[PDB]
Amino acid sequence: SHGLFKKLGIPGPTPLPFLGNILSYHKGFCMFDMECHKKYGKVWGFYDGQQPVLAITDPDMIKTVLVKECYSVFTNRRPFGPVGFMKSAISIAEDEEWKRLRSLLSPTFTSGKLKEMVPIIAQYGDVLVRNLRREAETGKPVTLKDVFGAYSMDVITSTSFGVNIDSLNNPQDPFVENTKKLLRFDFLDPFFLSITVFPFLIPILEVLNICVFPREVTNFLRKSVKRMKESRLEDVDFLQLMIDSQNSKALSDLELVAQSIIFIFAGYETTSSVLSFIMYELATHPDVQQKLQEEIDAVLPNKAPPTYDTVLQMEYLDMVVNETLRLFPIAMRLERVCKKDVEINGMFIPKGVVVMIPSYALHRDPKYWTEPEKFLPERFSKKNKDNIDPYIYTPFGSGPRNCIGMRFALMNMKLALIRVLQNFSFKPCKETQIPLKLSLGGLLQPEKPVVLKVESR
Amino acid sequence: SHGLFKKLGIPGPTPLPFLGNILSYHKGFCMFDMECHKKYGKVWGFYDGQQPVLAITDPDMIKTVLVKECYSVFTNRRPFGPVGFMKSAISIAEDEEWKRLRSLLSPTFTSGKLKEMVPIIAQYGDVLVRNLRREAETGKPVTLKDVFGAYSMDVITSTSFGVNIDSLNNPQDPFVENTKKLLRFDFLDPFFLSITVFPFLIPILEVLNICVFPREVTNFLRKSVKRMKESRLEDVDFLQLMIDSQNSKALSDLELVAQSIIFIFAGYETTSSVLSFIMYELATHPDVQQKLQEEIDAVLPNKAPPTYDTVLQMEYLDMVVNETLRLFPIAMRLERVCKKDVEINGMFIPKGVVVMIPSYALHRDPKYWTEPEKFLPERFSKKNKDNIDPYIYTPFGSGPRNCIGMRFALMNMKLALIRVLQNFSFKPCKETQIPLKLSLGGLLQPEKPVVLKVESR
Amino acid sequence: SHGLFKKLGIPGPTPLPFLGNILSYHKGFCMFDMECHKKYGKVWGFYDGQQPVLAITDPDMIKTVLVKECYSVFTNRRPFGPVGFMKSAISIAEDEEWKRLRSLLSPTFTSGKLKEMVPIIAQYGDVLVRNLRREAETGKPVTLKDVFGAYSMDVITSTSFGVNIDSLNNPQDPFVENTKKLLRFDFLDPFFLSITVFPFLIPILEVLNICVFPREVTNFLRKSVKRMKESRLEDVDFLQLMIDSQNSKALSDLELVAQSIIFIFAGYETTSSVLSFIMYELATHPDVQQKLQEEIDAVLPNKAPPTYDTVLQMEYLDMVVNETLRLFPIAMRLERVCKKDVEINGMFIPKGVVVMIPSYALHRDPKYWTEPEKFLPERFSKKNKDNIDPYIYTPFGSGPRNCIGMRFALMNMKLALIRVLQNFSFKPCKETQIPLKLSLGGLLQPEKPVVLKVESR
Amino acid sequence: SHGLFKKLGIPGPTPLPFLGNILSYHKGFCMFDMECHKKYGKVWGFYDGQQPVLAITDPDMIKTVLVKECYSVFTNRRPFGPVGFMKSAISIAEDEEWKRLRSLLSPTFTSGKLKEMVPIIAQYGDVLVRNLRREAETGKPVTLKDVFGAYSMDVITSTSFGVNIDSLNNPQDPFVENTKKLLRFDFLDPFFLSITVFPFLIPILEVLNICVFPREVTNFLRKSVKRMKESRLEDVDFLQLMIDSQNSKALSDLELVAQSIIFIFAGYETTSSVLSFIMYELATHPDVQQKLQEEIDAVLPNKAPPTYDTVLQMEYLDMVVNETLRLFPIAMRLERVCKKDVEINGMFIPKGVVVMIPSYALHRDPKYWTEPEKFLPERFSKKNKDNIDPYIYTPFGSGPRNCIGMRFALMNMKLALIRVLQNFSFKPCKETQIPLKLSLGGLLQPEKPVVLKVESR
Ligand code: HEM
Ligand code: HEM
Ligand code: HEM
Ligand code: HEM
Ligand SMILES: CC(C)(C)OC(=O)NCCSC[C@H](NC1CCCC1)C(=O)NCc1cccnc1
Repeated sequence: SHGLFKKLGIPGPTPLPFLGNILSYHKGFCMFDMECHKKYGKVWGFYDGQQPVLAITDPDMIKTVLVKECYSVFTNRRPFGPVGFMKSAISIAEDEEWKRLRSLLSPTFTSGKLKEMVPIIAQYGDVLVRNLRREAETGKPVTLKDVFGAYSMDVITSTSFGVNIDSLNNPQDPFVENTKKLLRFDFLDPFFLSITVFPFLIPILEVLNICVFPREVTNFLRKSVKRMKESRLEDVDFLQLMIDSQNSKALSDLELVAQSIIFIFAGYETTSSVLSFIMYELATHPDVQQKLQEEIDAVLPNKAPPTYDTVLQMEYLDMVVNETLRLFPIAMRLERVCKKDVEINGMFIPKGVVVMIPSYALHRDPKYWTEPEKFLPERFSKKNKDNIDPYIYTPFGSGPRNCIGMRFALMNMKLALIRVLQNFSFKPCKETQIPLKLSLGGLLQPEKPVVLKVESR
Repeated sequence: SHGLFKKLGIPGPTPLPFLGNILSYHKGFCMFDMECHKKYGKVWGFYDGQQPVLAITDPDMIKTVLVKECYSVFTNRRPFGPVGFMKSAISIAEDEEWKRLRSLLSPTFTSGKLKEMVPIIAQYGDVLVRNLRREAETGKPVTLKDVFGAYSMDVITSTSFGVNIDSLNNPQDPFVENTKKLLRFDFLDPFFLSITVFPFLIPILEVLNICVFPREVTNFLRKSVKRMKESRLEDVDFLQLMIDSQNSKALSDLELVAQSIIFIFAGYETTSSVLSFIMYELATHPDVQQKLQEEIDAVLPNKAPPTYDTVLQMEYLDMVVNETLRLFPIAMRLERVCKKDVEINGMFIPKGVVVMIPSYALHRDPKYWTEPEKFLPERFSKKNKDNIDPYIYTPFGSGPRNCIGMRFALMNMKLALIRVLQNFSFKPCKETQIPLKLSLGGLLQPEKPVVLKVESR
Repeated sequence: SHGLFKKLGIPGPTPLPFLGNILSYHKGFCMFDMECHKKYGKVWGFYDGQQPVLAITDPDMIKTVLVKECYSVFTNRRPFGPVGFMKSAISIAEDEEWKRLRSLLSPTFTSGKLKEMVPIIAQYGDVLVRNLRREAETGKPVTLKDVFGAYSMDVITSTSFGVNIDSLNNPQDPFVENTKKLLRFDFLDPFFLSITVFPFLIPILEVLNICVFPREVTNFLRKSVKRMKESRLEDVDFLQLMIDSQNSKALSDLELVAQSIIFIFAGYETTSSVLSFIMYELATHPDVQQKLQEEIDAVLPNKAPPTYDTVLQMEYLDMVVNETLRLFPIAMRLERVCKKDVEINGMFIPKGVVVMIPSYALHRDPKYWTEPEKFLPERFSKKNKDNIDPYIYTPFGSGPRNCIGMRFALMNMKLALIRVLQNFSFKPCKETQIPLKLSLGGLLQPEKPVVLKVESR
Repeated sequence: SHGLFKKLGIPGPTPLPFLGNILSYHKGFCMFDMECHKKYGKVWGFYDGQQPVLAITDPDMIKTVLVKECYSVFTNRRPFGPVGFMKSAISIAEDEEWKRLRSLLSPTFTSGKLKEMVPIIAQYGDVLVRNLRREAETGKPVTLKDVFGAYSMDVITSTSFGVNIDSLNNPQDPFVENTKKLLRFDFLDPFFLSITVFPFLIPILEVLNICVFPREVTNFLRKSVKRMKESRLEDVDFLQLMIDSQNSKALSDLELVAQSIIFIFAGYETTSSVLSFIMYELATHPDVQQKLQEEIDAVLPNKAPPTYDTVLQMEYLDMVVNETLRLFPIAMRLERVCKKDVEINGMFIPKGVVVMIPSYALHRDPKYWTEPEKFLPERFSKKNKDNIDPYIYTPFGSGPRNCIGMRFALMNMKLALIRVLQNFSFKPCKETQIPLKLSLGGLLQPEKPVVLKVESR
């Protein structure tokens, strides 16, 4: 099985027996990917165990994979481990169950439904401020991922189930506890590496009701939901929206529980981690932070409360957000299984091959980005934003399987940043890691957690 | 997983934990199936481990499965174990590789190509006679499966590769040895039962290059073929026909080796075992045997050599053959995986369910057959043959995945039977098992091997 | 493998393929064991999967197993699953690592060291009272396992590491949280039953650093200990005692962490569950409760604080405790692997066979106990205590591998019961389950949790 | 687990994750071992998967392992795969079953019993001659392993069961066929390498009655023996000797079948392969061959038939044999599992570590052997034989677990060589591989099979 790329005249690094090239993940996906791109060119291959994975960096080729032949050929992502009933979550589901599921949950994420969610996310914007000011009034360096974790959790709890907790001060609410265990997967920790070497063991685990989702969190929420379900039934949030949907092919109950869980998992560490990357960049580029605080005050004078419309109004805000995702695209890669022997843009792809787009590397490619490591929001000026290829810059992926939660993720984050910058300024501490070193692990996240000083305006 | 049939209001026997109903295979597939049909009605379910298997006996419903929605829904059979490169044999291949493969091998089985193969199969008809007469001249009771095994092997060797061995007298020819190990699979022996309980182990075995096809036989033939291939290339048989085919999507070389192997496996014990069932029936119904010997002598007077055309000429011959397959349909069941949630003839079939047609039981069903256990060829008289439902009587299955080798199997067998009955008469011995008890195992085959007395006409 | 007992002329129930007799655990170990004893006699066998397990109820035979040939033949218990570094905990360790470990931890459990621990366990006796009175003053039915759980945890935290938490009011102390997850193992839950059917999977799990001890609790305590270790080093409890021991074959650090963990696991739900069984019995036998409260007040007048010496002073106290363990011997069984072909008291035991003593059943055997189901403490009167066979009554097992923590467990429990009965009386509620039904699961524990009314004296 | 040798300050090559150093077996055990010895010194370690294996080359240390603490510590060899009932063969059995089994089979291999076997092995010496002369009279280059295979098989068949076949001319005798499949194990073929990486899969295989001994050969012999057993019972060979032994702790029947099988496996390819190595050396050192033919003719004039006593009479014969085993010690390594934490000759060996003696390398060590690659029988002259350390030269191992079949193996081989050299001379062909390259695989055997010219004296 290790001769496939050698036969198709595709270049790449040499796979050791059983391991493939996984030993080369010792500097993380990102670094490996950047190195590979440099050595091998526009396309290359490698092996995750016996799994062949082919990399591609041609925007046209990418578009065909992610848009054109999405339905016919490149419809699903790669399996990664045992999942139990979470087999039915949309980000995991495959082919027709997916298309079906994608349909039942899309109206939930309209610009319409989203404009309705704005006042709630706004209320926890406030709760954030109060908590921050408590630390700002006690001149003690702040850990963002905490305060932001607390926030991002606060907004999920309230927008998916309408449970309204100040998780930062109520860390020990059972509803807060279980949900905090739903953290992004380290695909380079002991366990998943083994799965990569012995995927033949995945079935043995499924048959043991072992799941990568801790059996206790899921069981907590399954019943939590079936309570909420039958407390609102009968007597505005994602659950409501999903309960309304199965009031017609219609969403099953366990299906409904599954999605709910994934929304938490999806929004939680991601909204948290991204907000952290942005405060780091703002504090190490004080000019940008000033330019922002002034735009914010112009649209929203007297520290006016942001709205759905005043948010899309702000352009330097969108630029700062976008540039950050360029430097830190927390998905790192996009991936699709090739379900048929196909030929796309002149290249034969055999079946079962996993096709991969190395986002991190591309967002940091000198051939598309002047001074790529530098933090320069002006790349996204309405003057230069046009020059940017949508299939090189893909922080939310692209095509029928792009991030369903993108509009929501972007607003969530911006509503926070405004209210925060309306009130404080963020200054580097001595214990602040400048320049931020990235984790050599399997998540896009800082080597050392970001600590900053905060001051009241 | 064991609640599926209970939910769909389908009846059946209660599955024990992990085993399902496999413990009920202690009297073999056939008996279990007959019992089930009687208890539970027109449709029922059971579990091979965790695998749900639904039985169906409505001819309409059957037709939809085997013909109508063959391509869309019910395209493949159930996996059964580790297969290695034999993954590419047609009877094993799935979906598009299958349709493709089915296409490249069909012209090989035309009435045209078959009429060309007749003189070769005829030559080993002769070799059979000589061997039989040696035993007939030495009044020693004969074991058919041997003499017939020897024959059926002789015809394969010669029709697939043109190697011409008298295997009965050359039992120790390397080409004869390897090929005799390709015997039908006992799906109720220790090994396959475990596979049924731990299908999650199948992948562990594949990854150990362990295959249910002994790694030595296959390796013998792979190279045997790549010799023949390059001895004829360059300087009438199935190999020729397949080599000509890849002289164009065209048949690969290892693909070609795979099919060759399956043709042997397919034709060998089957042509042998069926010919045995027929001699048993003939000898325990001496009237039928006389009626046959007289028809044979009328079409072919002076013991004239049968031809392609004189063979299709013989009608009592076809009746005797057909009735035998009714009583002994060596496939026992037909099976299809349900690849989508579907509804056929008013019944909801969830995905992944294996759908099954219990041939043996149906061929022995009193509601379609008067005195079913009795051996009465007149059921297939051109007068009554019309009254027989093609979707109740299915010894070669039906629809796009029916037995590719049916015409060939039927002629093979008839060419033998004529030449044999032209010369001898077969009389029961005292050591003959009357009435023939069927094996309680996982193959349709006699409990005790068939021994008969043979006399020269 | 399933023919072993059939060959040795030992009776028992018939094992199904792969499962053995595990299907007969549907009414729990206890019931199965009681039934078996009745049907089959003094000795019998059955199969946990392919594992042969032989039961024995002859006190002599038992003594040989648990005492005489302990070292030579019956030294270890049966493996049960993947354990990681907890392979080194004493209750799990085998043979020479065990004997060694047993030696390094025994001085920790002297009558000497124990008399020193009495004032600390006394302080949380007090904390218990206050908490109870809060519920007693608010006439709301009380759940014992909670209040007692809280207590039993309080005493462990303080006696193993000197951390002093009121866990009932501090439920959300990180030290309290992790440790509450160390609960007795349900050997009849989905997971362990599978392990019993596929013990061949245990090694696959070990090789995945999966452990039946949640990898987070253990990792919390490993470092927690290595802090305490290096905070006391340098600047009375089990840790001290173990740190002093490795200040010499001497206790390693990870070895030390392992034992610490097992002491928690051991003492926690056990001290809790037993105290619960006793309050149930006391409240459904009000006479006994009065007789006790009067003995307590005689030794300790003016609600005097109990001491080590006033505790061993109390005889009706010991009787009540003992009788409870008769009815509820929370270990249920004792077990030893037979490491050699041996013959003990006239019976040939082949190697690898697990030998078992069915405590629950024996403690409830009419041939040794008049009215066994009845609760009658007088069985243990210094007059009748003599008539009781130590190898029929074994709540703490017996011999070199008996419960290392017995003296400590007994004092712990009695110190609680005195202080509690000194202050309140416990009366059945309407929601109280009379008579207590036992869990049909794999732990000795009540079907419904015990709720009682509590009143201030 | 990969840090063990690093901790004990033992040197060696760096293990990759999961594989250990197995990738370094690409030039075979022998080469790896020679390289290691050179780099790392007198002792070193490496990992076969996760299995630590420590090498040792100090003769004293070796003696302690193989003799002194054999019983107490280093009693068994390493498991290698699934074995089924062959678990009971002596070379596989462990600890007390071994000691027992070793005792019941030792009297079978006395100098006494051996002197009785000499005339039978002599008769097939003759059959060899006739076959050789047929090739010698038809000047066609000869393949030794064949003719010798044929011989070595002939002598086993006759000495273990008294079945008397000329296997070279009867290649197709069922008794000859099955037994020829019992060939030495390639511990570097796909299968065993996987076992080395996933030893956790060995139990899954055992539970599938899969055995590294083909289930058909063993089943053939099991019944073959139980026939012979009951044909001689009732109405001189190893079977007789074992049947007599169980006529007394006494040999069971399946136990008996197991040993019989191992004797075949043991003697077959080994006697064959060694005889081949010797003819190669003789023909590439024509001087030695002449010196031998003259000694042979002196003890046995007029081509007199060798006897037990005339065989031990011949000293250049013993020298030639011995030197060959120096250059080609077909066991390659000796191995013992360390069953306890021990310290031997100043070195701490933790438990479970496999201890290894690299025979091949040591026999070719310049520090003990002048011109080691050269073939010089005079090393074993009764003058220099004294200077040779028995714990450096170990072709049959040493100590309580040395080759049980050594006396027999040596006589077998010498009886052949005499009768052969009495009649022919062996001259290199052009197609002869000079100098013989060794297989880079996992058996000591020539890269290309040895072909020589043979001439009649
Ligand atoms: C900063 C925040 C986020 C970023 C940068 C991000 C990025 C991504 C990316 C790159 C993908 C894969 C797209 C592809 O495969 O082409 C994805 C998938 C997905 N995201 Fe997000 N995402 C974010 C937040 C969220 C949030 C808040 C939700 C809330 C539900 C969400 C729900 C999903 C779902 C359901 C998928 C898989 C869609 C499918 O398979 O049909 N994401 N995201
Ligand atoms: C007495 C002889 C035979 C009988 C009674 C018989 C019967 C059957 C039956 C019932 C099936 C399954 C049909 C279905 O799934 O609906 C089958 C499949 C098949 N048979 Fe035969 N068969 C015979 C001989 C042969 C021979 C001689 C060949 C020679 C190549 C052959 C080749 C095949 C193949 C390739 C399949 C699977 C077809 C596919 O999956 O595309 N069979 N046979
Ligand atoms: C009500 C409380 C308890 C009861 C009824 C109880 C009973 C038992 C029983 C029956 C055994 C098995 C004995 C055998 O195999 O023969 C045992 C083992 C053991 N118990 Fe307890 N036990 C209790 C509490 C404790 C406590 C508080 C500790 C504190 C450390 C403890 C530590 C242990 C250990 C370490 C073993 C295994 C000993 C060894 O394998 O060397 N137990 N217990
Ligand atoms: C040229 C022929 C042979 C050579 C060079 C040879 C060499 C060896 C070696 C080096 C060992 C391992 C010794 C150790 O572990 O220290 C061994 C083991 C063994 N050999 Fe041989 N051997 C030969 C032939 C035979 C024959 C003909 C038999 C006939 C039965 C035999 C039976 C055994 C047995 C049973 C063992 C394992 C002994 C035990 O584990 O108790 N060997 N041999
Ligand atoms: C439906 C089931 C599972 C209950 O039973 C059967 O499969 N019966 C056997 C006949 S269909 C398929 C059969 N296996 C081939 C695919 C797997 C390996 C070879 C076969 O076709 N083998 C060659 C063959 C056999 C008999 C008739 N024709 C061809």
